[PDB]
Amino acid sequence: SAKESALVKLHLEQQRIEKEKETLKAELQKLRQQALETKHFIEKQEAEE
Amino acid sequence: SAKESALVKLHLEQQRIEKEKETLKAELQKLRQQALETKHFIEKQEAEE
Repeated sequence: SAKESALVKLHLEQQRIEKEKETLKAELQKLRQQALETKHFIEKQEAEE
Repeated sequence: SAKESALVKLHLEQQRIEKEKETLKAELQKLRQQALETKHFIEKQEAEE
């Protein structure tokens, strides 16, 4: 009974930490998009100046 | 014994995912700082032009 209860809690914890790492990857992709936005306006603006 | 073996396998799995999310958080902070630095440098060149 103790082993199966530990297995169930462990699986739920695994699913929670999987969801957290997926959210962190999504935030990384959004930050990459923001970084690229900043870079191209750097390039436009250096040409302008 | 079988339930204990499954328990330690999922222990290793959750430890791997935890190391992954720590690396993702570190990269997240590293990218956020670069995004903010680029942003205020945008503002600086735009004042110049």
